[PDB]
Amino acid sequence: LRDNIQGITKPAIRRLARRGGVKRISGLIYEETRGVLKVFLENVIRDAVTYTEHAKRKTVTAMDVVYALKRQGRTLYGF
Amino acid sequence: LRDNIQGITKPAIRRLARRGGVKRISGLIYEETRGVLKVFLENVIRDAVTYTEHAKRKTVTAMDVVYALKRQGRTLYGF
Amino acid sequence: RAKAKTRSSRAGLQFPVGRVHRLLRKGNYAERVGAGAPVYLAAVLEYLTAEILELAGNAARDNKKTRIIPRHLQLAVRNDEELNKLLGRVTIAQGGVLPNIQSVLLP
Amino acid sequence: KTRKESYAIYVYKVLKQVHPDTGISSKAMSIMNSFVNDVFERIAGEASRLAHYNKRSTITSREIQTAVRLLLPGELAKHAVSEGTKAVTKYTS
Amino acid sequence: TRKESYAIYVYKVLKQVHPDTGISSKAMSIMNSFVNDVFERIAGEASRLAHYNKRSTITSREIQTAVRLLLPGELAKHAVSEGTKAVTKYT
Amino acid sequence: KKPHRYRPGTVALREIRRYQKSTELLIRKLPFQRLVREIAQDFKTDLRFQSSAVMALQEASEAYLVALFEDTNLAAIHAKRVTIMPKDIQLARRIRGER
Amino acid sequence: KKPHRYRPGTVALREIRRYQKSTELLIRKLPFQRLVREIAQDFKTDLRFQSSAVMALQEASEAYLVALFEDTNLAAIHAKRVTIMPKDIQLARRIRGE
DNA sequence: CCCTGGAGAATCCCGGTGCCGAGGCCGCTCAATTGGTCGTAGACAGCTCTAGCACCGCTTAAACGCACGTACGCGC
DNA sequence: CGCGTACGTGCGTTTAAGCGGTGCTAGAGCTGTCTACGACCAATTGAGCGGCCTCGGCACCGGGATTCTCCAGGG
Repeated sequence: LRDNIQGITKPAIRRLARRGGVKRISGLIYEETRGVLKVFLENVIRDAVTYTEHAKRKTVTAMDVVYALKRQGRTLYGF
Repeated sequence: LRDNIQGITKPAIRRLARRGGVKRISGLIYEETRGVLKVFLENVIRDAVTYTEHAKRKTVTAMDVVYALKRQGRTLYGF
Repeated sequence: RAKAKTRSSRAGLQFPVGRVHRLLRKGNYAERVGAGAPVYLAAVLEYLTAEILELAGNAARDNKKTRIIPRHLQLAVRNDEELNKLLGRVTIAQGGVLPNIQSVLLP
Repeated sequence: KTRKESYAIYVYKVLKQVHPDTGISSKAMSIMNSFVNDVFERIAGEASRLAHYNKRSTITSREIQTAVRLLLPGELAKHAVSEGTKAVTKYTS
Repeated sequence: TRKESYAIYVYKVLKQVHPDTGISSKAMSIMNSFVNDVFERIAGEASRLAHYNKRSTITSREIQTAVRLLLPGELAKHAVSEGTKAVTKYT
Repeated sequence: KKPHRYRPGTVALREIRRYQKSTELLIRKLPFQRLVREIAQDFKTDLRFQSSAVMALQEASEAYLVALFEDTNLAAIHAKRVTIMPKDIQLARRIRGER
Repeated sequence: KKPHRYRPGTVALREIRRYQKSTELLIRKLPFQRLVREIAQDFKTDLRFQSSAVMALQEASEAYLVALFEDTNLAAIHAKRVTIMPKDIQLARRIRGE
């Protein structure tokens, strides 16, 4: 699995900006948003990896991701 | 005790911004900084009041101030 | 009984294993506390203590001081990137902040 | 008088084991005591938090190992894990 | 097996205040997570509060102190008054 | 003859109103899902993810990016601009403490 | 005879350097002490504070305001400015969620 | 209008005082240490079966790209 | 206020997202099993800390100075 950071397409980033009230979207914001999303994912998923490894499980559950987000003060409702 | 919000003098607010590396300070910053400090103090002291009330104590201790700062993600070392 | 050898010396550690185990039991965390859990806790705390003190000692020599005072501890925490992220939400009294100036701020 | 639990002397021996020529003030000592206690509360809170989710009643070395991976980031984590693993192996032996 | 849930109790609360509307399971899971997350926050604060004064027990004052510490403003005094009314009705 | 030719910003506001009232997920499921796998491949080679596990990661990432975009947008008007900039995000993460 | 007449900015940067490497408390003791008692008297009357209790409050408030000023200053250069504004603080609190 | 020499003032290196907080020592006492003993949580072994992984049609809304110009970032 | 470019708008075209389907097995609950493990109980004991003695590192006080900075003169 390579070049999967491009899966977050340009209209998908544009739609995220529109939900946030952004009126104009720069052409250099897509690489920065992908980098921010990659850094944010590299923390939560790695936290869920340690949660999954400690639980004697080899598949990541949404329940483990819930505590992974909660321990960083980003608790998610609805699982 | 009245007009004690002016105890944080303008050079004191000037000195605080100098520690933060602020080049120039506007004249309306001091009134805003006093209000921000008043709001921040109104949350920490009120939390410390409940900590002191829970211990059946009439004087607020330094340990209760630490717990008041710790619960909001602003933990303080040295007290 | 036998000689009362401390668990810190048995594990090659300086932090008290028994105090950590006692605080774990009375700290209201779990019904039982394992044997190796205080040993693991003592090693992590000692390594974190040794890492900052070495950096604080390095900061102490930068300003030519033989005593660790709270500015050195604050300088050691903020200069290290991992200590910065570990203690991002931590306020250190009598330490100030890093003496850094914006590039456009200089004349 | 009353004996108060503190890590005042324990940090001092750690300082001399890595820097036998420098000292430490009491204000810096109290900061180190607060730093040790806060990290102690965070890891033990996390280790208790981990055991509750797995429906486990005891806190083992793996509880602490996962707790320090979640809190300490990156290169600081694996040296603490390596130091932690070395301590348990020395304690068992 | 049996899984603990707060779904049915919220439904009786929902019909008590607004009997003309229902709830979805997707919104039920959000409310179930909401009640559970507040539960650990109040109990964790109450456990921390008992540890500060070397208290081996958690009373109604432990929960009341945690509410005013967590709930801000005029929301807290409602929960304090609601808790006080339930305590008096309990005895 | 000429088309309607909406002015720059008019369709942007319509997209703003549409996505602020609709709860459908903007990021597609599969491209985001494969991004989870390649990120988790660096930590564990033999790892699996549930359908709800990828679901929980997507909503948290979408809400975090929306909240980041809200702070990024507010810095633009603060900086006498209407276009978001990469330096605005870098300011947003640093003020929030996320580097 | 000509006065020195330092231009604005240089002494401010000098004050920045002299106060970033120092650790003395910038806010005076009793003015911060009296502000705490006035605020606390609105919540509960006949309330006392220890000397070290205010010491914990004073250092935490200064560091929070210095960190706020750092984000406030960082907003100024981001907005192509060197002078901080009251709206800069409002943006800083909003991004932090306060 | 820009480059360079000289001097005013805040800052930095250095000698002498000392003092008060830091380092070292004495008990000793209370919490850390030793041994035994069980209830019991936990690691281990076998079953399974329900949900995830891999590939396949398809079709269709989502996405890359190019042409154009006017709101806007940026320079002064 | 002026420049310009680069990002808003719009469809052509493509391309993969997603719905539905099928098959397999990776493995998480589930149930026994048996087994070391830690709370608790006698029994004990040894350095942590309150306190006291000592002592020296840097705050203080000046003294001096390089040393970086601004104002004035020249090309």
